[PDB]
Amino acid sequence: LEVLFQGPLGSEFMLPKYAQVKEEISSWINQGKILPDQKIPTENELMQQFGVSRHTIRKAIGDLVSQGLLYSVQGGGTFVA
Amino acid sequence: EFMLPKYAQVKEEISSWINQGKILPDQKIPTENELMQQFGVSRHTIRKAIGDLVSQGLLYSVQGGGTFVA
DNA sequence: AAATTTGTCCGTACATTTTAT
DNA sequence: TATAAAATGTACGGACAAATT
Ligand SMILES: [Ca+2]
Repeated sequence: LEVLFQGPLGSEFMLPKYAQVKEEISSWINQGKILPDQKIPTENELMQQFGVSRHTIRKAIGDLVSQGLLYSVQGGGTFVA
Repeated sequence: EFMLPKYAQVKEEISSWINQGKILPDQKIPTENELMQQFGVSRHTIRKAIGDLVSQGLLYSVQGGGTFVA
């Protein structure tokens, strides 16, 4: 289970949920907790572990894919690039 | 096939508008609601199309302002 | 100040592709 | 070899929030 700082907005520190998810996943990649061509957790698992909607998870992941950090295979999973 | 998902057809048409110079840089494209009406699709589909085009650098958005050709 | 417009977040349903039985 | 289950993709709907007009 990973935590969301969840501070509304206006203070300098707050990020939308999808951005906090992106940061955590990017962090796994950067710290080498996941290696290229290895599968990250499924969308359902990420939903449970982060406590957010499938939409939010897909937004984070989609951003990361368009960044080049990840790639997805329909029906297979999502992997570090 | 010839088939493309709806968000991709929307992307093609907006890109087409920009490529043919029908809208110049820093000019505003139609609103999300006008696009939903014109294409006959959901706000979600429109936002997917636009978001893809923003991420590839063809467009930029301003919350409360509109979406513009880059 | 009100209305408009984009941003975030959530829910459902079904299709498509891969993976497990 | 064939079926089911699992996992991602598309599409849709709603409610509020934030920023501009
Ligand atoms: Ca406005």
